[PDB]
Formats: sequence, C-alpha cells, structure tokens
Amino acid sequence: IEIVLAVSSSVDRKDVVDIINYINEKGIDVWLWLDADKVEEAIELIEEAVKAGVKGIVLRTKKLKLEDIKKIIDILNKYGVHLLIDTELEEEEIRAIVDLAGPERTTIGLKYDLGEKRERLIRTAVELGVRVLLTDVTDRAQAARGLALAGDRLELLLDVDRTALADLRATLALAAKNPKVGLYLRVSRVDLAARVRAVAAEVADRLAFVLDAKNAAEAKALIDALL
Repeated sequence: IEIVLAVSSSVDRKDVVDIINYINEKGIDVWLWLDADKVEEAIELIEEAVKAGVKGIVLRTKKLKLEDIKKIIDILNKYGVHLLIDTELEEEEIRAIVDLAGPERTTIGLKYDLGEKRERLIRTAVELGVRVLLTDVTDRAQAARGLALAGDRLELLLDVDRTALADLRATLALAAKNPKVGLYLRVSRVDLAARVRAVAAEVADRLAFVLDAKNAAEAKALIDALL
C-alpha cells in the first residue's frame, strides 16, 4: 500500500518528518499532499519532505495564480512536484498552468458536490489529457458518473468514514474493474480504516490511503491499522 499525508503548508514541519520516517521505517511509500497556503513555508516543507525520503509531492495550488507558480517553477521541477489545481480559477488559468507544467504533472481537483461546474471542468481536463480528481465521494453513483464523464483520467478520493458498506464495496469493485482509475481512501477512524483493508482484499487489490498529520500519535496508530 501507499500512504498520502494531506497537510496545509503551516503544519509543524517536525511532525510530518516523524510520520514520513515512521512510514519509511515500515518500507512503505509515503506521499505529501501539500496545500500552498503560503508559498515560502510550502517550499520549506517540500525541501524537508524530500530530505526525509518522501516518495513524491503533490502541491495543491489553492489561491496561487499562474504568476505565483511561475516564480517557483524551477523549484517545483527540481523537486519533481505534481500540481493539483483547486478549480477555483477559470479555464484560461488552468490551461496556462497545464501548458507550463505538462499534462502528466497536473491534476484537476474538485469536490463532487459541484453541479454543472463539475461537468465543465471534466470535459476540459479530458481534452487536455489531465487527470481529474473527484473528492468527497461517498456513493457508487458518484463514482460511476465520474467514470462516465472522465474515463481513465478519473481519480476518486473516497470519504471512508462517510461511506456505507454497499457503496464502499461497489466503488472498490469499480476501481478493480478499471485499474487505470486512481482510488484514494481518506481515513480517520481506526476501525473503519482496517475495515477497508478486509473489504479491499476480497473485492480488489495497490491501495492509497490519505491521512491527516494533525497529531503524530493518532497517525501512527492509524498507519498501524493499515499495516
């Protein structure tokens, strides 16, 4: 399996390092999903995460525009940072970022709870070959619709603690049937996180788990639940 640490740029850089160290001590790939809330501290985290042995880094661009990313593109490239655009910008801005970084280092990210604005971004991303990530997914109907609109560019962020058993099994089956689809399992509850492992081993299954690094202690025990 792989563990993704989703943090803001302002997380105490110490705690992320121990979590990265703890995960690497178990011989497991660890990724960093970093919110670019402040650029200077984001770069400091990127350097710290790289030195701690992170497998890779995804930068959630947040409110950063094209000009902001331009000033740090050399730093992003030298550290191999993947860009996740928050879809608060217009198609002109998203196309500019995709053209700047390349379609294969860029992902369109949006909560499924959007309406027609959700569908507008998927079509543009599909044309550009950019992967599109649907977050806050809880029902199989949402996953099936995302597969219909996005095809093999689809990525799903599944809210495990808010997903019923039937939807969890169906979404896992959909991912197994469509292996090019990226499936990410956001987990906080220890019992439910262990539950996915048992269900996934019967229905599917690599597994990517998305964790918060708010407190180191619960994150360790959460990592141990996923083994």
